[PDB]
Amino acid sequence: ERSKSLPFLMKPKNLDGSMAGDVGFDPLGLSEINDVGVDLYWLREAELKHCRLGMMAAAGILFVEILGPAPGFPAGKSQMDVFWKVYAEKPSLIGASLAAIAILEVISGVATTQGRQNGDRAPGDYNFDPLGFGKDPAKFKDLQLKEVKNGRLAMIAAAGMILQGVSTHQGALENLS
Amino acid sequence: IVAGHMYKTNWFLGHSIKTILEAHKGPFTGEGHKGLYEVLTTSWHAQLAINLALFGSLSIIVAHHMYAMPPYPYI
Amino acid sequence: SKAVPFLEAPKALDGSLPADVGFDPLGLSDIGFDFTYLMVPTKWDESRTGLSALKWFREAEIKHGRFAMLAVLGWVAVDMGLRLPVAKYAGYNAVQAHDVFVKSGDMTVGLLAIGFLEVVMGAAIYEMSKGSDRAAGEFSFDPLGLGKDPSKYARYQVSEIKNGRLAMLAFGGIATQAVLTNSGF
Amino acid sequence: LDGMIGSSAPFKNFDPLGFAAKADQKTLNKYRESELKHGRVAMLAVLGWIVQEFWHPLYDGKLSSNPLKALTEVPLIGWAQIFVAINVIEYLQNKIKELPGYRPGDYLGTWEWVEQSDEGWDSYQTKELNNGRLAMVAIAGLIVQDLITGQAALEQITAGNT
Amino acid sequence: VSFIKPYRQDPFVGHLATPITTSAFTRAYLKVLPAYRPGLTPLSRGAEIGFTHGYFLIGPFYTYGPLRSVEFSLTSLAAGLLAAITLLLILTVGLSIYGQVTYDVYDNALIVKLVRQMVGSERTQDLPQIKGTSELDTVLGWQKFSEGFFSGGLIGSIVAAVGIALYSTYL
Ligand code: CLA
Ligand code: CLA
Ligand SMILES: C/C(C=C=C1C(C)(C)C[C@H](O)C[C@@]1(C)O)=C/C=C/C(C)=C/C=C/C=C(C)/C=C/C=C(/C=C/[C@@]12O[C@]1(C)C[C@@H](O)CC2(C)C)CO
Ligand SMILES: CC(/C=C/C=C(C)/C=C/[C@@]12O[C@]1(C)C[C@@H](O)CC2(C)C)=C\C=C\C=C(C)\C=C\C=C(C)\C=C\[C@@]12O[C@]1(C)C[C@@H](O)CC2(C)C
Ligand SMILES: CC(/C=C/C=C(C)/C=C/[C@@]12O[C@]1(C)C[C@@H](O)CC2(C)C)=C\C=C\C=C(C)\C=C\C=C(C)\C=C\[C@@]12O[C@]1(C)C[C@@H](O)CC2(C)C
Repeated sequence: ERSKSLPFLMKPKNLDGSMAGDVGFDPLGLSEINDVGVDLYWLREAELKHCRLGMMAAAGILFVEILGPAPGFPAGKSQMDVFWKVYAEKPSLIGASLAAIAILEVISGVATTQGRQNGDRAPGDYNFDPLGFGKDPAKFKDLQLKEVKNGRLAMIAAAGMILQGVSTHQGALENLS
Repeated sequence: IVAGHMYKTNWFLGHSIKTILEAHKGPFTGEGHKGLYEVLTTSWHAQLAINLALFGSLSIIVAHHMYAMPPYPYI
Repeated sequence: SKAVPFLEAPKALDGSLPADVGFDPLGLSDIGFDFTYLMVPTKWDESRTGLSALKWFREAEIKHGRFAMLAVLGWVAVDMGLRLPVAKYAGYNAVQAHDVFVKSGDMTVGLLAIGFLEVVMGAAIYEMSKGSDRAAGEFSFDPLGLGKDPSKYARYQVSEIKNGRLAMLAFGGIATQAVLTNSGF
Repeated sequence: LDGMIGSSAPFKNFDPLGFAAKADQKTLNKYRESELKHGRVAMLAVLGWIVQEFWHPLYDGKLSSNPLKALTEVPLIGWAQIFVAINVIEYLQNKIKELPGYRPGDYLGTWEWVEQSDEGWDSYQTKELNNGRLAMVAIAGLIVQDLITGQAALEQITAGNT
Repeated sequence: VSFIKPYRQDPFVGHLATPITTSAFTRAYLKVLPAYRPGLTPLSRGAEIGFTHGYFLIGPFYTYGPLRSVEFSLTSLAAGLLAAITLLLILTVGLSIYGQVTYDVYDNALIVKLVRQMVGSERTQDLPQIKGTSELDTVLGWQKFSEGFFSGGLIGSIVAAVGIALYSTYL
């Protein structure tokens, strides 16, 4: 009856055990929202998209700062400020990436709403397993848990890197030391 | 934006225009505003009357404030 | 009552709460306002029966006591030295460290973190108002485990509330006096 | 000190000196008439005191903003007209007092419409009475302060003579 | 409570009992006016009405006439007085013709009872009908009312002229 994460709180009604990373940590009861097209399905899809985006962004920042930029690309070690140097010399790359992300996000929203309507697609599912790393069950649950935990950690990390780069105008590991 | 969070729509929060109107009675006005909510939610003509009157008054106020305080450069 | 004998009792200080002696001359434990509405302004839930002002006051008193105990520990620590093993914390007492650290962008971080914890535990308070069995000040935080043996739990309860009252008054004195036992006005 | 209107929460049926415990209905009606007249006159007097202090458009300015000083500056032929108007009003009130069903302070004749009074009507009458009492105390304080100090309300407050 | 009700418990009259039509202030104020004050003969009502009306009528004529004067002028006062008196004469002519064409009665509050009791099988409108029971609603009553209005108008206009002269001279 009590949430596993917060023993002083009752179990959130909509979070039983199903989703990976579920420990009952919903103090504000946001999982019970059923308005403005927002429900547990939409919240989970948003959480998974945030997890994946944060993982990609943190990996990119760390890669560029440690191993350096790719040939022909600007340096500076400040990832929040090197973006304007890339846009100053290769605006077409940024524009094409933005257009591609826009199209993919329109497709993602359509897929989310459709899967919410005629329930056949789990939240965050895009059938993207080209290498077959999660075919069999009893490993899919473990992979989902790993992805969720890594994505939450990378969300926090990427938000921290964004704020550090905006404020200190220095590199992430530069702030570290 | 602040004024937009006034009327109850889908949560237990905000006002009901029916309850506001029905509470505004008086010794001189009998039942007061009881039934006005039903009038303005079932008649397009009443809404058009109110909106058009206030809209024309707003247009005249705009006309006054325009020349009174010119809001555009070199106008 | 057991204190201020010429006043019988407020009305609600029956004894169901720990550390109860009956001291409430102003009868503050009888206000009909459910202070959970200071958090959730509307009834929101149809199951929100309501929270008595006495239980809200007990939660507030326990929280105040814990805050004051930690506060006097910190203020006494910075009077006798004991700076964090990092730069930018040199010596600037306690009457001036607050402002200089509010300037240096970390008191805001502390505000954010404390507010996060406060929001979670206030959600706990709101669930208590909704009708959860959780008692005031009970966050089920017993990691080391010195909370079993119900007699020990009750003794530690009364101990915590009495120590919190003492620490509230002691912090009031310390901040008002600008410390006399370990520093000067 | 009866089922009369005017009993509020802080002191219900406030007759500490027992003026009403021995009086008959006629004396109590007289007391209510006096209280209501004093309250209305005092509300007018307080509002006039303040407004005159910070606004005296008439008489082409002049008429020093301090009350109890403009009292001796009005042309004294405008005093006569105000006196005559008050007198005619009170003659009309006297004529009203003999109308059937008359109530002590009721010069609007609300007894014609208000049979079986509500709680809102009683509450509004009590509101008028309490505002009148507060204005009586306020105008007494205003006159006494202006007499002893010589400064008006917003002038004494502004300087800080408190 | 409600402060507007049907007049005299008749929901079909073209009237309402508002806090202005049937208020105690309205009752007393209209009952102290000369037109409705009890105990006044029609001549007395006319005299008082004429006095008040001439008194306030001389004002606009003297102040804003064709012969004004920012100072006090006897010619301006005489012009205003004559204009007020002639206006009172015109009003008295109107009153006289109105009373001539309106009523045919010499003693009211009786003829109505006589025709409600002893039958009124005549040309009607004199025996029967008869609107109003006041003494002002007779040929004799209205004639004396007009006479009083005219005399009181003259007297009040003269009194107001004297007062205006005194105010302009000694003040
Ligand atoms: C009410 C509690 C409280 C508060 C507000 C402070 C505030 C402060 N202390 Mg401090 N301190 C306290 C208690 C407290 N102390 C106690 C009890 C001790 C002894 C253990 C110390 C020991 C101490 C040292 C040794 C030093 C300070 C210093 C400082 C100052 C720098 C920190 C800063 O800028 O904000 C940072 C942000 C915060 C302090 C907010 C606290 C947020 C915490 C970390 C969140 C987690 C709390 C924790 C998990 C509670 C567990 C309960 C529950 C979860 C079960 C600042 C004025 C330094 C200084 O220079 O002072 C002059 C310094 O060197 N303190
Ligand atoms: C007891 C009430 C009372 C008395 C005795 C006075 C006396 C005075 N006022 Mg005054 N005044 C009052 C109330 C009063 N005021 C109120 C309530 C207001 C607010 C509107 C004002 C606003 C006011 C201004 C703005 C000025 C004066 C001025 C003056 C002085 C010159 C007379 C004049 O022009 O009056 C003018 C009065 C008015 C314009 C408003 C009077 C409205 C009356 C009080 C309400 C209706 C009365 C009605 C006939 C009787 C009630 C009916 C029913 C209840 C029975 C004189 C000392 C003048 C002066 O020289 O100032 C120093 C001046 O310029 N007064
Ligand atoms: C209606 C809708 C879409 C939809 C739908 C459909 C289509 C109807 C289908 C479904 O049926 C429903 C629904 C709702 O899904 C809405 C669209 C979504 C919006 C409104 C898009 C918002 C995206 C904004 C982002 C993601 C911007 C991020 C900015 C960054 C800045 C980066 C910086 O580097 C910059 C530039 C400067 C540097 O110095 C530092 C920083 C600041 C870090 C980080 O990235
Ligand atoms: C949109 C796009 C790029 C957009 C870039 C933009 C907007 C950038 C604009 C800017 O930089 C400028 C200009 C100047 C700056 O100052 C301003 C900005 C704004 C910064 C590229 C698309 C690029 C699109 C590409 C490359 C598409 C390739 C498609 C292929 C190969 C299709 C193959 C198939 O069609 C067949 C053959 C058979 C079918 O049956 C099956 C399939 C497989 C679908
Ligand atoms: C008055 C008070 C407590 C009074 C208690 C009383 C009377 C109790 C009386 C009783 O117990 C007895 C005696 C006996 C019992 O039988 C009866 C009662 C009746 C129960 C506490 C004040 C408490 C007052 C407090 C705590 C004030 C704290 C102020 C602080 C901390 C300021 C912090 C700063 O941040 C600023 C604002 C600015 C920065 O620049 C500088 C610093 C200094 C850092």
